[PDB]
Amino acid sequence: KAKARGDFQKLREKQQLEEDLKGYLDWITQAEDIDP
Amino acid sequence: ESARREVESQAQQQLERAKHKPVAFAVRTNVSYCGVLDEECPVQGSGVNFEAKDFLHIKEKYSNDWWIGRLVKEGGDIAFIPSPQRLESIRLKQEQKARRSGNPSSLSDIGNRRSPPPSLAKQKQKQAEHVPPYDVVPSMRPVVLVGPSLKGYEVTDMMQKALFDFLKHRFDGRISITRVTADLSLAKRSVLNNPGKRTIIERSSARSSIAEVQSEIERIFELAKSLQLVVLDADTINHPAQLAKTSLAPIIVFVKVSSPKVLQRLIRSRGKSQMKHLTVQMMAYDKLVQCPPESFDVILDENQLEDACEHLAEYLEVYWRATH
Amino acid sequence: DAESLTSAQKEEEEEKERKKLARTAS
Repeated sequence: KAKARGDFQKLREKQQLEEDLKGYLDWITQAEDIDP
Repeated sequence: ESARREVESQAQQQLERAKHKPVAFAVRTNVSYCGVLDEECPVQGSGVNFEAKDFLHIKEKYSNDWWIGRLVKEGGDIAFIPSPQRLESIRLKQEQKARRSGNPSSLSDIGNRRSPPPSLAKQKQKQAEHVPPYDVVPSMRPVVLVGPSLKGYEVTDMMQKALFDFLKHRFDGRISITRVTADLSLAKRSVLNNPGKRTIIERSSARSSIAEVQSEIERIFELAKSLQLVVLDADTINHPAQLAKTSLAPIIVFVKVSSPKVLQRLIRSRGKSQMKHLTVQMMAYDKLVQCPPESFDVILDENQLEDACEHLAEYLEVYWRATH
Repeated sequence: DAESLTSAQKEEEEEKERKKLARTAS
């Protein structure tokens, strides 16, 4: 009865939003390290 | 008796001839029509049904009527492919196929006054969009790179360098880098009839930004003929269109942020000061993908530069094995 | 919740990765 409201979606969307951050940041982080 | 067999077999061993001879300026077929139905093309030219996409190259300057093609693939099958002027001519003859089409009032016109089509509905017109059906271009269509951002902005300055990064040490010999910054947003195939050549007649064109933004392909020929693509970053390479039909047909790789939620979540990487671009940064996605983008064949899309490495590298390597 | 999240998130792992051939083998 509580899965119909979509409360599971918020946690479901939280994992991917957190997962797709570290690789985005470290890619940005190491890009600065290669120097122009 | 076969007088052609002495010539066409000589022509057949003349088309590719020495094979190892480098193919010349490309001639890209764009109109689809049956090449097997009617037997033609000097050498009997049994080429497959013509179409767009296939990026062919001409080097056999035998006759203007039909040319030679080099489709991007290992071997580059050689067939007598119609000329840019002649391809629109082979499509011409089918205009009256369906009951004498055109100006004629064909409705129950069997009797007394008849109506054949005059020489007015054919290619005698349509000058505004008068474009050569074939696209002459050069070596290994360079691949263009577009992601949702403003080029020259925080996230780009670091990351936009890292898109090739490995490619500098990984993909060379086959590929090279020629970093240029210009405004390729004025001409696509043919718009201006008085292009850059004089700044002495007080023309408004010379007063505007022409010349350097015009002859990008002309100077890049020295590297385009070197069988190596172009890697560039400027202030105009930001979205589809314009470049989608510019002087170089694009292969687009998408450095996308995937979810718009992480677009704004990443947009503050080092604290704040997005003040150069905040709004235009969120619609930086919206100006390219909300409407059907119909592009970005190679979506460099993952939370990994290493997996985006394989996503980018796999396509180019196979696409470059073709010119071997 | 954890079991359903795993069975619904690791499921798309194949449908996203394995499609590496989908663009190529086509």
